[PDB]
Amino acid sequence: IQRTPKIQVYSRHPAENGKSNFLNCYVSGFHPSDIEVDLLKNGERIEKVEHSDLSFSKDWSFYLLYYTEFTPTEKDEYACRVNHVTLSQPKIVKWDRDM
Amino acid sequence: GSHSMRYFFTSVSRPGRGEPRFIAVGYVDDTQFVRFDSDAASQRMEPRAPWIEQEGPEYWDGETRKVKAHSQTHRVDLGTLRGYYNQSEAGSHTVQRMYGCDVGSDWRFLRGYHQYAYDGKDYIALKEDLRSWTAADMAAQTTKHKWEAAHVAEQLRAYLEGTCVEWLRRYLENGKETLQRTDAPKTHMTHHAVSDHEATLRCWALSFYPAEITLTWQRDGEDQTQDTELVETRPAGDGTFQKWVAVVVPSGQEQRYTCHVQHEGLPKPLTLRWEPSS
Ligand code: NA
Repeated sequence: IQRTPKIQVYSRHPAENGKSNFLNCYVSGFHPSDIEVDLLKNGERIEKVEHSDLSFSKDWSFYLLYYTEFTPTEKDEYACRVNHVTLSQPKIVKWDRDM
Repeated sequence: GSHSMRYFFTSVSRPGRGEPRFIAVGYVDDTQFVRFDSDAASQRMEPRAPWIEQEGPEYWDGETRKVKAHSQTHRVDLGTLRGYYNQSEAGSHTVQRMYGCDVGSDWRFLRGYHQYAYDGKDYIALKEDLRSWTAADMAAQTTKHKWEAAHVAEQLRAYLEGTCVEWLRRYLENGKETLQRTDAPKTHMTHHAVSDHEATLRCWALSFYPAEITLTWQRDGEDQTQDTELVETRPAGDGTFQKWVAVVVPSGQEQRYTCHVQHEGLPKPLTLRWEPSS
């Protein structure tokens, strides 16, 4: 039983350039529980990132929220980078404010 | 409405060195209110909601003793199941446990549950009668015979129908200002061209509580599933939840499509339509 993570990267509030907000990376559906999650700004790892306490769903798969404050701009790229035993290479999902 | 109290426990063995990693969380409905983490400095059950901080030191002492006892049970089980399954001492394995109770709108007991998993699969679970056990395989059958001999289901039933529901009602009263408040979805629709003659319509539900919600698309008032996409409900990070649904439509035909939102905080279901200005 190895299940690969599903990833959603999004903001806590509807995003406006220049107004502070919170960047979220929600990882769910995975097993076993060890997982590496980074939030990236312009390809580089953000360093004060916090996360929720591990919990799990009906089918026993795990989920976690990773989050940090950020200020969206026209210029900066944000993304979530996930590695797990089920993945060959780390998976990078770019933040899109429409999703 | 109806309410629930649930505790979740995860233990992960560390064959290389030391004791398993153990994490425990308690919820009322979709609100986390206590946690324990074996890697944290305090080694105590800790509050995670304002209304539980009311409880006195005898509460926090008792809960810390019980959660550490749970952690030792998991440690022992990890060793026992490794033997049942003839597994190496070199690998890491996981045990998970969840239990809790539901009450109806009258706050009376509706159902209880107590379930256990090994390496992410069903192992043993109390049946809905709270008297007997579902064992998934012959290893769990061995555990079932031990728990029948030791009256385990009787003690769990007493807790689930008694203590569990009594303290749930206590928490619902003390935390009334949030736990009994419903937050209806704040809804809006966005429009994203995908070509000069098709567009995505995306229906958003934001900042709602509890997490249960239904979002559905209709075209000329019939259900629509073709060319739709629905993301899993996700936490906002401030205690509320988010969801969206989307459909691809021919440009110029947006008024045919309606998004319908059902949630406990809405007296009547909501209907949204694209407003031809953005
Ligand atoms: Na350890």
